[PDB]
Amino acid sequence: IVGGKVCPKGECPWQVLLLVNGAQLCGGTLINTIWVVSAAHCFDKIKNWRNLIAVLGEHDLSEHDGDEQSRRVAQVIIPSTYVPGTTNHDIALLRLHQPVVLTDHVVPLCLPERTFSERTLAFVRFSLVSGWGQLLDRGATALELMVLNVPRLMTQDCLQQSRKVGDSPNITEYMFCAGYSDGSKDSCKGDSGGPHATHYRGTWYLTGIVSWGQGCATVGHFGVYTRVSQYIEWLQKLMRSEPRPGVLLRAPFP
Amino acid sequence: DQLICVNENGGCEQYCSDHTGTKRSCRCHEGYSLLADGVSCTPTVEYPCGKIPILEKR
Ligand SMILES: Cc1cc2ccc1[C@@H](C)COC(=O)Nc1ccc(C3(C(=O)O)CCCCC3)c(c1)CN(C)C(=O)[C@@H]2Nc1ccc2c(N)ncc(F)c2c1
Ligand SMILES: [Ca+2]
Repeated sequence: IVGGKVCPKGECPWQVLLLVNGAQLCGGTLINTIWVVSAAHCFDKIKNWRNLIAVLGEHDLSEHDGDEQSRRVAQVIIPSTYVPGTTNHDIALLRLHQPVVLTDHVVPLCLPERTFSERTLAFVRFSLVSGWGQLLDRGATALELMVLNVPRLMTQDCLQQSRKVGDSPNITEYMFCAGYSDGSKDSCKGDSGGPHATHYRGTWYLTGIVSWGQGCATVGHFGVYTRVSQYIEWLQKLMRSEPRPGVLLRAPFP
Repeated sequence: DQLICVNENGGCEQYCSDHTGTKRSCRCHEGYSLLADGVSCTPTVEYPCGKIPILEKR
């Protein structure tokens, strides 16, 4: 995260840290005790599928304070429509082998219903984006969980407010723009898979996933987030399914 | 058949469902129950989703 602040310990309790061989991979969002939502592109290079760990209740990477809970990832579900190395359908649904224990420091983010998310959450201007990603473009990643408040834009507004760049992906119906075009504040590649959380009448909801952009906090460009409301039914059906052998699962979308 | 949820989420704190006529039913996410006002959602569990305990206990 560029231009945010440290998320006070326990204030981003749904934040997940994904690790592969103990190394920082991506962020994710806890949506209940066994399920995590992240970005499909986080898994484009994984070979050691059996060494994927989700850490809940994490804050400071340099110290173990006892609030951290680790879980092996049993399944990584990706939509059939997602193409590795591209932008569209950037979502992954992760099944933990065993449930996390909710505590003051580990709480899931509400996955909303579709209509509610499209008709109400989609018009809440500001939302929080968080992670242990880069504090600067081409800079060090954060040791403490960072958080940033970003405004959401209508895609028409996003396109006309962004710099004219040749060979750039389209902002599809499965995406939304959020952030600033002045290069002061953004989520970064190390924040990929993390939550874009929206507050509505005293409750926080999952509305987006840190997905992509054209350089972190780059002038003339906004951050691009996966539009989670397009996946509610796909996610709900998968959470009702039995797991299959092999960590990676490609599931039909829609 | 009236459309109620299209307007300010039918007054529901969380989820809204339209029924035949002028009937509207608010609903909540798991870990919550609907209050007798038929609009508000209250936790049924100690760690309901989307609530920050250190801030809730402040
Ligand atoms: C899908 C994607 C993702 C990123 C950049 C470009 C794309 C596609 C166009 C091409 O598709 C890709 O580039 N694919 C891709 C696949 C795997 C990796 C991983 C990597 O190489 O680091 C694989 C290992 C785990 C971590 C991700 C990586 C990218 C690393 N990387 C550049 C990313 O994650 C970028 N993330 C953000 C996320 C949010 C951003 C934001 N709000 N404002 C500005 C940014 F600029 C942002 C970059
Ligand atoms: Ca720690």
